[PDB]
Amino acid sequence: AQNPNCNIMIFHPTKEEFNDFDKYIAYMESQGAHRAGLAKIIPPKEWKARETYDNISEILIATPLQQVASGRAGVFTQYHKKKKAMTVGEYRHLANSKKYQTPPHQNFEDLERKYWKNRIYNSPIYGADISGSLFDENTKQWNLGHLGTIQDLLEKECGVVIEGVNTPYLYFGMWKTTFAWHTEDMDLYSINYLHLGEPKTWYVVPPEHGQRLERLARELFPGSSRGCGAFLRHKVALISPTVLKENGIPFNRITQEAGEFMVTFPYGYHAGFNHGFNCAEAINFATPRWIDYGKMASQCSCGEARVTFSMDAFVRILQPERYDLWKRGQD
Ligand SMILES: O=C(O)CNC(=O)C(=O)O
Ligand SMILES: [Mg+2]
Ligand code: NI
Ligand SMILES: [Zn+2]
Repeated sequence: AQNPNCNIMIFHPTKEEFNDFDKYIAYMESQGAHRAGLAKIIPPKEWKARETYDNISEILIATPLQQVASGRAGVFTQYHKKKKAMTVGEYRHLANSKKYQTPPHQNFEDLERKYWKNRIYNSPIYGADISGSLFDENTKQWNLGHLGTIQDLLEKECGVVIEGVNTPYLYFGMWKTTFAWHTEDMDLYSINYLHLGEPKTWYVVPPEHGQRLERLARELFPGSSRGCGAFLRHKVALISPTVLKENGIPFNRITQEAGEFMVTFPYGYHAGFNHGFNCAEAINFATPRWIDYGKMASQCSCGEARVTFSMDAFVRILQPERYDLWKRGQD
């Protein structure tokens, strides 16, 4: 078995290997990359996502989210307070202000220490989940707006034609902006490209051990667990590496820098934080190997997780028993 300790693997495809996206994902899995839940892909040196980032300041962040924490430093939830609209140029200036800017630090490890010590005492503002793309239309390789769609994959594998669309999302971050522990909708893959700015640190639990993280989360968030049998779908809970180590949960960590891709694999729980002002683009995707994970994915039916239009068909076709209850949650 390849990669039996479930380490995060880093790949350096050549420009020739960067042509065929599906083939390269299947290659990475042949080497065991999926066992970690997360992989890094460094693009060939010839490749670029677009020519420059000099003209992005007028993108609108219609609903910036202030991430307010509750709990203790290593075990907390966050809620998202909606703020007034602002442009990316306005948000960049805010991220760089004395109130929000990255503190002085020695290296990524010192910054990580500072994040876990101090995150809860601040409420950073995240421009998350903005439909759109920063890939030039002429970028032919690993263009996250030109991937094969999940609906087309389901149709190719299973023969059923379904409604729905699959488009990318932009994320504008600042110091301490946080992504809570989650797997993707329907335990899909994700791919995330860091277009510009400061790094993003990731934590990940191997898919084969995801239920260990879930059992810890039920212990640590006991009211949330009684409220919903899949409350991590709410994407609000944080657990630090120190707490994971104290409870024996297998995980790994890695820092993504500008110009790098990350792939999350089906049922790979992940969480993390931004180091400073940045912009990432991400989208979900599927392969043949995903289908079985989609059939088994948990679902939130309490009403909190409220998701996209396109998830309807995935539930309806892959999980017809759960369909009725899940749809009641969505309505
Ligand atoms: O970058 C972020 O805030 C969160 N991204 C992801 O969870 C992802 O790409 O799957
Ligand atoms: Mg602009
Ligand atoms: Ni994710
Ligand atoms: Zn729920």
